[PDB]
Amino acid sequence: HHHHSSGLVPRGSHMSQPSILPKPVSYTVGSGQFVLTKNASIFVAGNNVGETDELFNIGQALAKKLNASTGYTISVVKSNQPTAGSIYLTTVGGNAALGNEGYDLITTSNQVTLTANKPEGVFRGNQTLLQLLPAGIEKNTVVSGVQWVIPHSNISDKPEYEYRGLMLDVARHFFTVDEVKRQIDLASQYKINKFHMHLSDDQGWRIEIKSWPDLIEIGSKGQVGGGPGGYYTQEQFKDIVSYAAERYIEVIPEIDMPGHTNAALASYGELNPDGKRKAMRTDTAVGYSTLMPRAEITYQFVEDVISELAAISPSPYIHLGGDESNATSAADYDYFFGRVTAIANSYGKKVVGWDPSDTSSGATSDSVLQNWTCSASTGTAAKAKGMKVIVSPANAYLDMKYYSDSPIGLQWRGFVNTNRAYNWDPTDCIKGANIYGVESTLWTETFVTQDHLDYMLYPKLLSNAEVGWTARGDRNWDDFKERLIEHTPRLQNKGIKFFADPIV
Ligand SMILES: CC1=N[C@@H]2[C@@H](O)[C@@H](O)[C@@H](CO)O[C@@H]2S1
Repeated sequence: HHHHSSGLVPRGSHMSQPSILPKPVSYTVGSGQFVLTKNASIFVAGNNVGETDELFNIGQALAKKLNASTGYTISVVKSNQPTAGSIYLTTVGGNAALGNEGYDLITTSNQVTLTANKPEGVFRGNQTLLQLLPAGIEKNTVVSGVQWVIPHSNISDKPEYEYRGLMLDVARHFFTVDEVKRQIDLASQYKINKFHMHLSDDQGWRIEIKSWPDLIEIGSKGQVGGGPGGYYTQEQFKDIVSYAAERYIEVIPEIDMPGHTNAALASYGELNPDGKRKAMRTDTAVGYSTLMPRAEITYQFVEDVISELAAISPSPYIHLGGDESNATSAADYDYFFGRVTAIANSYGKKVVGWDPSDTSSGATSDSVLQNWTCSASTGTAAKAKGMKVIVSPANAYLDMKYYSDSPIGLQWRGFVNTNRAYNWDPTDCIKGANIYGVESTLWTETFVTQDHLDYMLYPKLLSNAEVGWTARGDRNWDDFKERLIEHTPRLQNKGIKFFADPIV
């Protein structure tokens, strides 16, 4: 038999017809179609009144999306007696083998029925439902001249990995609450279920800490390149968390330590050996900054930050970073990371950290390694300690240029086009580990605007999202590529300023 790899498309990027992404476990089409009309209602039914109430909220979210493009006013009804032309969302009799995020979605001529184990699975299934309707449905304004049909069809689905995340760096360049909400919203439509906020680094500190107010008053006032910066009040952070929660997305906040700490060091002189504030940094260098590993003030500072962040962050996880501590000795890093892990645990939080943080003698089996290096020896400690691992290889470093000539992006992990972002498996990055999942990382050294974020995340994130969701045996670039071409109008309709990748 004959095989080949994909080259660029001759003559440029290519960028009744559903466009499901990620690919679901099964999808069959039968004869006939359901028509969504102005008289349609969404019926919801759970196993008890509490669950029905949660489903009702999910139903309202769905109705909102449908109404924006159809111009209809679909409303939601708590009833297990749906009428012809209804969408029906239920958790009664879910197939347990599909787990918390799984669902069946069956469309007949008279009814769309989504059957899940949990409200969360109804939400994920609703993302598929939106992809079964014609392109145009994802418009934010009313679309005319399109019949709102769904083919008679049967889908069963569930994720391969539990953790399927996106990280946004808001330290290097700041993005507004609206901008962040939008990225969370867009990601949610592709079954991304985790959002990691990189809230602090050398060039900026982005979260209000009431006990150390100069973190904002001084530390938030810039960013890479000398723009004005910005920050989230604790109320704004809670608002982001709440917005993500409506989409069954866990928010994991990161305060990077002991390295990548210049913004803190520029805010409080007492955090430095000479007692003087550091000058703020607006360049893109890394690895030079450190907290004082052997000063108690450092641990008081960390505790105050953790105390305030834990109070406003319901995720059982806090990310404490631990990357590129090149100004911290191995011995001091081991000690520091163990101490701050003990502090986080005292505040009821489990710690996530970049490699090599798993090597700290203070880690526990509840700690999580974010494995970015993906080398033969990375996460040896994590594996021995029974720690879950989140993988972020080059293929998930979405800040990398698509190509040599990309106008934005970095290239220290090489180039990452849409094909590279697809053609990998988590088991490639680490062997013999409990792989919790995947996280796509959008660092922002070179991204200033929302358009830059869109360009780099789309279509790259779509590839990563499928790697997290779809089983490896069902993934195939030639298949995905053609599906992505089909999906293109939907990206346009959502107002996403994606890159028309010539490999698609
Ligand atoms: C673990 C991370 N540490 C660094 C980040 O702060 C960014 O500079 C990123 C850019 O790709 O590079 C490395 S990867």
